[PDB]
Amino acid sequence: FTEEDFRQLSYEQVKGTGLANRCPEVDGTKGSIKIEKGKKYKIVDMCIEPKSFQVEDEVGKGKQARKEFVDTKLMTRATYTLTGIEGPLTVNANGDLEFQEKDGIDYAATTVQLPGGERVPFLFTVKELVATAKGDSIGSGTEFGGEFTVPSYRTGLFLDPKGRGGVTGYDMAVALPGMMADGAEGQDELFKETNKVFQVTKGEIEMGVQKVDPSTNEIAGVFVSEQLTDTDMGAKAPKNILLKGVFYARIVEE
Amino acid sequence: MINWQVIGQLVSLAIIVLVGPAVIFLLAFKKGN
Amino acid sequence: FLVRDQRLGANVASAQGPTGLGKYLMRSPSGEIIFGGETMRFWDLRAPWLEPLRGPNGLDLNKIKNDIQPWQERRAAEYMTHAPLGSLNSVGGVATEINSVNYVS
Amino acid sequence: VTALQILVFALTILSTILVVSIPVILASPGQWEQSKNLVFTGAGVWSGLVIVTGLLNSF
Amino acid sequence: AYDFVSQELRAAEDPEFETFYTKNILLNEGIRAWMAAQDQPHENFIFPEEVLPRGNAL
Amino acid sequence: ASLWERFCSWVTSTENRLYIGWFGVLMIPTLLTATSVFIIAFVAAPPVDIDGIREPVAGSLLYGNNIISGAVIPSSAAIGIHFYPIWEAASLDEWLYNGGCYPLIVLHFLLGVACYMGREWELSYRLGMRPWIAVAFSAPVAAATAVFLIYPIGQGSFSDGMPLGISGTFNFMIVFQAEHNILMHPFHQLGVAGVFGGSLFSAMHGSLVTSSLIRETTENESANYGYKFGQEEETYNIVAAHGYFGRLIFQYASFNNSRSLHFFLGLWPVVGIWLTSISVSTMAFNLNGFNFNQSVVDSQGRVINTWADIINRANLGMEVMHERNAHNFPLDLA
Amino acid sequence: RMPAFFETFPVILVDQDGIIRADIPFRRAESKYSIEQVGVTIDFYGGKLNGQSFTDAPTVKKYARKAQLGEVFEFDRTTLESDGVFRSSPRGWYTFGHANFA
Amino acid sequence: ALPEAYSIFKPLVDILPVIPVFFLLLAFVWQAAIGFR
Amino acid sequence: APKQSFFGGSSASSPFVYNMKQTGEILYKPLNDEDLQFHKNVLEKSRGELDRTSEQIARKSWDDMRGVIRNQMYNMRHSQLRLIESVESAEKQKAAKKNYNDLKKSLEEMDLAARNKKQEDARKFRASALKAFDSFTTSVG
Amino acid sequence: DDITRTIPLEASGTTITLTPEQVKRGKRLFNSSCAICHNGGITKTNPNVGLDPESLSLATPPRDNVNSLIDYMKDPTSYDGSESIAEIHPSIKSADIFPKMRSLSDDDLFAIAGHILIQPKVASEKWGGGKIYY
Amino acid sequence: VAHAGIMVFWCGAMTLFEVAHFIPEKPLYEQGFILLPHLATLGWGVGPGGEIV
Amino acid sequence: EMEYEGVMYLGGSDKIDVNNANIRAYTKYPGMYPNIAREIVKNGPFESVDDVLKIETLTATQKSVVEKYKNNLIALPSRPEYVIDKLNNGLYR
Ligand code: CLA
Ligand SMILES: CCCCCCCCCCCCCCCCCC(=O)OC[C@H](CO[C@@H]1O[C@H](CO)[C@H](O)[C@H](O)[C@H]1O)OC(=O)CCCCCCCCCCCCCCCCC
Ligand SMILES: CCCCCCCCCCCCCCCC(=O)OC[C@H](COP(=O)(O)OC[C@@H](O)CO)OC(=O)CCCCCCCCCCCCCCC
Ligand code: HEM
Ligand SMILES: CC1=C(/C=C/C(C)=C/C=C/C(C)=C/C=C/C=C(C)/C=C/C=C(C)/C=C/C2=C(C)CCCC2(C)C)C(C)(C)CCC1
Ligand SMILES: CC1=C(/C=C/C(C)=C/C=C\C(C)=C/C=C/C=C(C)/C=C\C=C(C)\C=C\C2=C(C)CCCC2(C)C)C(C)(C)CCC1
Ligand code: OEX
Ligand SMILES: [Cl-]
Ligand SMILES: [Fe+3]
Repeated sequence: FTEEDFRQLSYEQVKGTGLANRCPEVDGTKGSIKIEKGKKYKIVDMCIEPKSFQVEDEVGKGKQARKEFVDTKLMTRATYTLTGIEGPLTVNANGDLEFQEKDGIDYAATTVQLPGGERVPFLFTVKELVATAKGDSIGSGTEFGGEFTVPSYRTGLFLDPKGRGGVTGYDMAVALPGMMADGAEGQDELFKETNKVFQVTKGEIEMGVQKVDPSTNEIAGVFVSEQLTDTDMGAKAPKNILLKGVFYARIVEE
Repeated sequence: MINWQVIGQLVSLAIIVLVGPAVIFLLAFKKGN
Repeated sequence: FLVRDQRLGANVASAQGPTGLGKYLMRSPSGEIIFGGETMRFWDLRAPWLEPLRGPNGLDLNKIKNDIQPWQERRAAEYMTHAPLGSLNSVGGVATEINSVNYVS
Repeated sequence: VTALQILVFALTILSTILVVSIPVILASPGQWEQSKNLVFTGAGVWSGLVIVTGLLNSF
Repeated sequence: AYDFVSQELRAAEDPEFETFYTKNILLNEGIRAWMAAQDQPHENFIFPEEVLPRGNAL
Repeated sequence: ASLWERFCSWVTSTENRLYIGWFGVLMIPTLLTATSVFIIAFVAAPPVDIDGIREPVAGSLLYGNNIISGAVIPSSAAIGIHFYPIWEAASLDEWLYNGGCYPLIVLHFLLGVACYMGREWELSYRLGMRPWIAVAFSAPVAAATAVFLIYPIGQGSFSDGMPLGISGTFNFMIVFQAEHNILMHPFHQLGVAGVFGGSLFSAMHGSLVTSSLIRETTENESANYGYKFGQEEETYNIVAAHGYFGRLIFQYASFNNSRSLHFFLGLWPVVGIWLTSISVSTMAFNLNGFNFNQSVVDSQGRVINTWADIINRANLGMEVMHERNAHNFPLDLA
Repeated sequence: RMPAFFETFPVILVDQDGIIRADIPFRRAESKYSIEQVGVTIDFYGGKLNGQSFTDAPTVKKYARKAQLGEVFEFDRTTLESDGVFRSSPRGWYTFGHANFA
Repeated sequence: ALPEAYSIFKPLVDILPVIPVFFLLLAFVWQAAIGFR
Repeated sequence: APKQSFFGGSSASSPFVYNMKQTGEILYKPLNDEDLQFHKNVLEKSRGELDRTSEQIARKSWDDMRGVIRNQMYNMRHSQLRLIESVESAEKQKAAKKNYNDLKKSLEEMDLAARNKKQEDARKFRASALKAFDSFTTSVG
Repeated sequence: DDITRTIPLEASGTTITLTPEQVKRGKRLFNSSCAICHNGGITKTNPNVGLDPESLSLATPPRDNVNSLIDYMKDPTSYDGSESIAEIHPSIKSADIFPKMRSLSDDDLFAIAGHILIQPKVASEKWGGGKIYY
Repeated sequence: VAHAGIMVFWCGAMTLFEVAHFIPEKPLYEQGFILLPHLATLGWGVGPGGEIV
Repeated sequence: EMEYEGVMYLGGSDKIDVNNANIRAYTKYPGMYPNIAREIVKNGPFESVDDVLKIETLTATQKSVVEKYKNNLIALPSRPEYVIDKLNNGLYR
């Protein structure tokens, strides 16, 4: 399942089968990709697919126990991978070969379900990724790694079930007008579920190439991503999530 | 400034309504059916 | 509106829509790149003015970004305004529109 | 040509007499055993005038 | 019989609790705020376009 | 005498307590799995992402939800009208998040009342009588097809169908009259004249029977004990109840043929609910109601509002506030 | 002030002609005039806050929403565990009982 | 529009679709004239 | 007394078009120089898209080369229709009418060799439709 | 009523008087050629530029007069005068791509553009505002 | 066959009713045409791009 | 948030405040909306008011059109809740 095996399929036989989100393999070893210090370069078509969503939960929480990442089950659909996360690679920090984020489907809003019935939603993204790797050659090793800022799950113009919001919306629990009619120390101050905070946190990734091809078709490797989850615009505390799947990319010479 | 269309649309409607009960009105008159 | 906000200079993917999902471009339940919004229920559309923009995995993000030729913006702006939504007295609208057009599809 | 115009106008005049006076003549107690080819003459000139209107439409 | 006070305390104390009853309350504040300038014109309701409860994008 | 004919004469036997005929081989297992999923998902279903916008709605009895708020929530709008059974899910709780319980109830309930309607034919064949009580049940079956199947067919997803709950039906009606104007549709107009008219003629015909009973009873005991069941004679003077109502309006406004009277009871609500079930299904393909918005204009061209505009200010207010973050573009499904 | 017929009312400020001047809007983006745009100042008079005037724009919106209920009052609601929705008087409960019995 | 010879007959073909409604209503006229026998 | 009108008499509310005929001239000329240059402009564009189809046959990606013959070239049969009803003589018009018909026939046989995934058959229907495109342009001048 | 239909002709304030016929001609031709995209002054496919009295004035040719609107339908531009939005908008220049512009004269472009300026004089808050003034 | 006559008489009279109110600048769907799109699907009169001549 | 002190700059006045103002707030100034405010919401001026006149990929006649309305622009600290809906905003007429 490479790129050249996937482009020959028609849309009428890919649609529905669950093969349209499958991060294509790119067979190959004993190769390298040279990145010149003067020539321009770009990653394109950077498909990233996770597997085995795992949310860090506490088991003892007093003392003498870790925070073991409990395995969850996926809850939305097969909507979880990312497609086409192109960006310029030709910047060179004293050697390191970094690529910054440009565009594409950076994010995918999926929910997973912990044991206990609680569904945590999260925003699996690689937006503002700046991943550096030691060296100038690419292939069979050379692990990238950098920080991405996630945005919050809901935006500012997401209205609540009671019509409250950050950018838009009511600024009081308007179905309880007698609690608003208090003047001193009781004037819906119990709720700071009302003041919605679009807060932005950061997440880390580390990806290995794990295969190469000297013409194109860069990695078909693996990645490990640590990340926070949805905070409900500043209502509940976020959990840590650990994602570990398969990414794939393609370097073109620019 | 004469309309000349709904004159023609309603003088032909008067022809049409004088077809259906012009069969039955002659047939009631002549004892047929 | 994927065309119009791309013509205002937005990266039209990574939209960050209001519910957290895709505003313009989204992912299908089977994993295809589809249009986001309320129109994700009509994701199985095969239409001859957008099927020159579908690759094998749904809508191609490269063919949308460059080859988005203005006969398609003619057919999109016509078919949006000529939607099958009318009245019994032939008023074209979303059923709260004032009457200035007689159009039911 | 306007000679076609009075031909099809003569068709709608003749078929107005045909569509009224055919079911009058059939469903009278008389007038059908007597006048079969009063109808088929009138149906013959109706089907005759359509053919005359038909290939004059080519010219 | 307007509201269930058990579920208005809960939906104010949980911003992800939603039911069709809680969706029915927001539909009533759409009716009472849009029709009020036209239904009762003696009151002179001069609600601007920014303060009446709209949803998103329409 | 065959091994099948001895089974085939048990299914079509009228000696059972409930008739279990050949339409009852389909409606008994389909309604019992539309009951066993409805009773469980009303009590203990998890919250359901109805709109596909990753905001779940919690409509079961465990999650709060007193029974004038709980509902079996419709499916996800990301699913749409796609066939979503249990075996096409990755897990059973992933099937519950997208609202899989709503097509499992409503495709078995609709196939169950379609074979209730054939079973209502079927006992009218084995008992030897006129069979058109299947036709009178075709007015609720079409009306249960209109809100549950044909409105999800025309309007796209299964989320636009009626939620299986009491407060879900009131949410379905407000969202319908926002976008389709059912109140000013002339076929829903006939249906409420077959609903008020059917409720009139129930209170009219049921009154004139019970006000003209011949006294086969005493004074202190109940009146209903004077009709011995299975008797031959009529228990009420039809000629006196006709002579009552012929004095009320006038003499020839009342049926002293009790068969044409009772057919008029079976014609006025059944044709009216046939015209409602059409209207919701023709509004499913967005042939909406009447739109007399801004029709009355004066000589200067200034818009004079009529009574259809104050309906429209209600219709617009429940248009901007339904689906409060599910819209990204200015026109609703245009 | 909100009338008795409503249940939720937008907190619009009017002058003595009926014209608006500030509205504390529902949509903050492209709001033409708000509480902190035109900068309204509260000058309290009488009661517990006799002479306390403040122009802080967050604290003006607090006593703006309360004063559409008619008058501001300090409520002790840790006694009966009050839930925050307005009940009805015995004037209005008698009339429910007596116009339905009659 | 119509062909230019037949353009005068445009008031004639405006009510010709209404004739199948009149054929249903002709059967009630013919039944009433014979006396619904 | 209300100003009432019976079946005409065109006031502001009369829905009749027996009045209100056009007075001035039709200011859109039906076939002028500015859009005929635009039809020549899209023939520069459409010939580059059928030239571009050769690398996607060699890459064996079908939904590009079944889609790029509909992407920019959707207004190709309309513009090839407008060019052949622009020429003056009739016997030169037959030469442009025939290879416009031999273009269309060649083009969809490339589409029938695109859905059937026939790389060896689509490359000859591409080159036959290519030289019929160049045979069209010196037939129309 | 309708005594004053005194819309401006071009810049520096020369006006014109429309007449009753050019207004029934204008409203019947604004409908079914424009009003499926402009139902009350809004633009349905580009709603942040419409047919307001304010938003037509804030263009690089200000379109609050009829002579800049006759030049609009003969040759359309964008909202800042740089590009020429003609392949995505119907006009006399692009009447091959848009068949509705093929038959109407120059004398009823004056009737159509007379209707764009009359409508804020009789329907002032409603013309160009959205559904809030419906 | 009286009733098969009135099916064809509807198809005769409605198709003459559609082409009388034709107005060639508008498309087929902007005029409520219901039998002329059935005949343009069969390729009578339709040109390239969808317009008809 | 519930309280935000920079709401009078987002439209409905002068002083657009380019950092978190919407794209359709430039409609009220002529010669400003379609493509000259492409480069005000893309590669935006997060430094000062006069960083928008030292911006590149503008024509020199576009740079003079900003100079007519230099006092109708400020620079605010960029809030992340308004940068996300800088291009669409969910606000159509
Ligand atoms: C006085 C006002 C008034 C009145 C009389 C009505 C009357 C009606 N409305 Mg209406 N409506 C009104 C105001 C009104 N409306 C307003 C103001 C609005 C706008 C908010 C609406 C919006 C509206 C909508 C949107 C719809 C209606 C519909 C209807 C019809 C519902 C009855 C029906 O057909 O069910 C028929 C019966 C059924 C559907 C029941 C089916 C029963 C199945 C077959 C079996 C039962 C299973 C059961 C579980 C078994 C029992 C268990 C056993 C153990 C006992 C009826 C004509 C509906 C309609 O006509 O189409 C359906 C519809 O969709 N109305
Ligand atoms: C689901 C199908 C089931 C059957 C449903 C159909 C039958 C139901 C009855 C509906 C039909 C009623 C009669 C037809 C009315 C429309 C005719 C019409 O005027 O066209 C209206 C059209 C209007 O023409 C319009 O023109 C425009 C051009 O600018 C556009 O092209 C429009 O598309 C076009 O519709 O043509 C006319 O104006 C003809 C007027 C002629 C005047 C006399 C007509 C008399 C017709 C009624 C006679 C009485 C019969 C009524 C029924 C009696 C029992 C109640
Ligand atoms: C005709 C008589 C049929 C038998 C009696 C009917 C019993 C009715 C049972 C109640 C409804 C149960 C609904 C399922 C409720 C449901 O949703 O279950 C779903 C359930 C959940 O699957 P999981 O989520 O565990 O999937 C596993 C994965 O998660 C592992 O990674 O699947 C099962 O565990 C198996 C259940 C069916 C096993 C059935 C037995 C299969 C053998 C078939 C034999 C055929 C021959 C029969 C001869 C006639
Ligand atoms: C009688 C015909 C029409 C008139 C008088 C008319 C008038 C106008 C005017 C004056 C503008 C403003 C141009 C500008 O300020 O840059 C405009 C904009 C627009 N019109 Fe029309 N119009 C007509 C037909 C149509 C139709 C049928 C459509 C739908 C396809 C349409 C789509 C648009 C669009 C999209 C814009 C916005 C342009 C942009 O965003 O830059 N117009 N119209
Ligand atoms: C050339 C032309 C024309 C003309 C045409 C014509 C002239 C035609 C004729 C036509 C006709 C002439 C037709 C007819 C038809 C008929 C029919 C189709 C009938 C049917 C019948 C029925 C259906 C009956 C029934 C019944 C019976 C059997 C008995 C009793 C009851 C009833 C009555 C129901 C025009 C000018 C327009 C235009 C142009 C073209
Ligand atoms: C093609 C054409 C034609 C033909 C036509 C036709 C074919 C017709 C038919 C038919 C018809 C046209 C019929 C009629 C009908 C009539 C009427 C007139 C209606 C209605 C009536 C009524 C409705 C009444 C009723 C009643 C009675 C009496 C009984 C009971 C009661 C009531 C009231 C219900 C012609 C030749 C002219 C020429 C031109 C064109
Ligand atoms: O979700 Mn139930 O719903 Ca009657 O719409 Mn379309 O999708 Mn939503 O909308 Mn507006
Ligand atoms: Cl949407
Ligand atoms: Fe009785």
